[PDB]
Amino acid sequence: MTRFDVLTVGNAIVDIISRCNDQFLIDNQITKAAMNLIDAERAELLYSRMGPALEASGGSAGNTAAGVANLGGKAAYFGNVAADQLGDIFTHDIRAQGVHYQTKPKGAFPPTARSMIFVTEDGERSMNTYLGACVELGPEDVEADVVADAKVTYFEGYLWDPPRAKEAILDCARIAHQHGREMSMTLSDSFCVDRYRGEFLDLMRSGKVDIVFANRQEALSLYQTDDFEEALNRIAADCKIAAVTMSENGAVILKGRERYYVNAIRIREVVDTTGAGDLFASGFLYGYTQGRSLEDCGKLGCLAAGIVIQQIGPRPMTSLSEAAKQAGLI
Amino acid sequence: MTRFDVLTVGNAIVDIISRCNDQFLIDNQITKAAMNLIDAERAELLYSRMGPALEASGGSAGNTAAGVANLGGKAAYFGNVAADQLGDIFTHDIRAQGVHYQTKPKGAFPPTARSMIFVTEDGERSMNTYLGACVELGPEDVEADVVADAKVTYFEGYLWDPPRAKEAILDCARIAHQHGREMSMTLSDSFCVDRYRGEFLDLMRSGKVDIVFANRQEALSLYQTDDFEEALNRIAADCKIAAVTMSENGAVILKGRERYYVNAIRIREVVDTTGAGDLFASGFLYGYTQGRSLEDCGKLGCLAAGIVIQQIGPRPMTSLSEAAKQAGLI
Ligand SMILES: Nc1ncnc2c1ncn2[C@@H]1O[C@H](CO)[C@@H](O)[C@H]1O
Ligand SMILES: Nc1ncnc2c1ncn2[C@@H]1O[C@H](CO)[C@@H](O)[C@H]1O
Ligand SMILES: c1ccc2c(c1)[nH]c1cnccc12
Ligand SMILES: c1ccc2c(c1)[nH]c1cnccc12
Ligand SMILES: [K+]
Ligand SMILES: [K+]
Repeated sequence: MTRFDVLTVGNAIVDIISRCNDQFLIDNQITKAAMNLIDAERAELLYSRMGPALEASGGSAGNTAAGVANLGGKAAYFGNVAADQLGDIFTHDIRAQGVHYQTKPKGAFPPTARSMIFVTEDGERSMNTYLGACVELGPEDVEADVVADAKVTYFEGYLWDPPRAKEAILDCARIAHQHGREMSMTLSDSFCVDRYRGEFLDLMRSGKVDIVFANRQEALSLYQTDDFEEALNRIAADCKIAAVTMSENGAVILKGRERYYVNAIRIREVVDTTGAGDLFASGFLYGYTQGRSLEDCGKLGCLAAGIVIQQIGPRPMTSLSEAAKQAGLI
Repeated sequence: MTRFDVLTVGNAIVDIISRCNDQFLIDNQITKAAMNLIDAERAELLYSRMGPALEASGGSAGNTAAGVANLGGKAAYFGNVAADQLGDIFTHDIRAQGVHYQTKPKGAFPPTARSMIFVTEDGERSMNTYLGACVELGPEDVEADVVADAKVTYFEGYLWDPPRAKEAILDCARIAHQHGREMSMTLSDSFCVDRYRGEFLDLMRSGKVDIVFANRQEALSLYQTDDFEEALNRIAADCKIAAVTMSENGAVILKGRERYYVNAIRIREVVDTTGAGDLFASGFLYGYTQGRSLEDCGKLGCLAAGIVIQQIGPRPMTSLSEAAKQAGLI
């Protein structure tokens, strides 16, 4: 018996969420459905144009860790906040979900990362992220005991933007594999993949990553192709297990020559897609660390994702474990 | 043509919102449905026991001003935040709604007020408020030109808790009545009324307040009676106009011997009662300053209240003006 099912590592972010029209994205040159990196000046600018907002703890890997705990798994998280009110919110929210979170802030400046997330009428989300204190995440923040005692260590593609986070990730990979654990990543965003395409391929091909998460857009970007079938064939060749999501078209889990397709749950209405991919990973990884079939992992992932997209905010406010029990996924 | 329809004055607060069971309230000695003042030590203690939360700009009068702007009226707000991240959120949200808000922070400590609001399964909300920078609001924060140029100046009973806010209110009353405007207050909370019963009665009887807002519990507390008919008779004798809310039983507007009963709107589900009274005031006062009948003012209030209780958070995220037009209140 270990200490953790899943350790996640990512950019520790508080979300600032508002509804907007499609014209707002165009007028502000915000790339729809993407993670748009912004500096401090642009952050003030966009905020000044944003309507009344709601704040909620975010960060892709943070959301995933929270989702694992919610389901009943044992989660830990590495991510750097500042010693400020946003950092205190982030710290409270993830710990309150029962995620082990011990990353120490290094002062108040730069301040805690925030992402201004604009949700259009179709429920799509477009994020505008000032990384702030995230740029300080480094090897010093790896709790080696936690990596050793975690069945899976999962991290964001997004970690390739700050300068030193990749160094922590390579340390994690070493420790995890020396202790017989597995490493997992998400490709995070199609433009993120475009920035670090060769780096991500090498992580998979070198065996530093055992399990990869992608959506259709990320898979297409990875191989710079318009052929989804090609992308699936190539991603299966590059990593031991790939979990590929296709929004309303469900998901497909790849392992060698095996493909396992899973239906998407039918939705009342899509309120806010923020966190869908993150909570797919929560469901998948919770299932995987419980020894479940790859199809059942995919099912648990789709259930979590379906729930999160029917609420405002990236972390389900309801019990995922109760939802899983009702679904016979238990 | 004057600059503002409604000026409101209150405690400038950011809400920290979480769902709990009724046992949580009992275990923590939290008075259900009430505003519970807390010190910094208790605030840290309650937060440590609170689940994952979402944050949203609050403050009773702040919500009311936001509501008036949403409906399409011209609003201003007086309230003191700190120069910190929470005060920046508060400043942004209220201004983003189109409310004039120019109260200057005086420093970073005490920090911006926050209220931990626990929503039980029945949708009732129980608030736990550390006043922080609110204690600094005083005469120096009265923008005399704004008072002079506002049709109605409305304020919270809650302002009697901090030490100097009442002095600002007395100055407001003087400037308002010198310029032929009207003053309004809400009784805020039944325990607030119990703390300041004689002071509140004197505000009404002296004519410093022209229009009073109360719910049933507040009206009963004011006269220390179990007889609601007595409370209505007495409140009508003590102020020019009283607007008394009765939750699912609608509202009654009183003027001398005139009484106007208004029905509650039909609702899907009570998600979170936070802000109901605030937004009743928004609807009523928007109507009042547009020269609408007292019955139509009550209708506009019940519409606004009904909308806010079907969402999480105290400020409607949808267009109240659109809703009013759809309801045939225009
Ligand atoms: N650069 C980034 N790194 C990690 N997560 C991010 C980034 N930008 C936005 N997010 C998070 O993505 C989550 C949705 O997947 C949001 O909660 C938001 O907090
Ligand atoms: N002491 C207080 N004074 C003014 N407003 C308050 C107080 N405590 C809580 N509130 C606000 O009451 C609003 C709901 O009516 C909430 O948004 C909360 O912010
Ligand atoms: C960002 C997002 C997607 C893409 C990209 C950059 N470059 C590509 C080249 N080919 C296909 C997709 C992409
Ligand atoms: C708080 C809330 C309600 C009340 C109170 C204090 N004192 C009362 C005396 N009589 C009736 C109600 C009350
Ligand atoms: K969501
Ligand atoms: K509400």
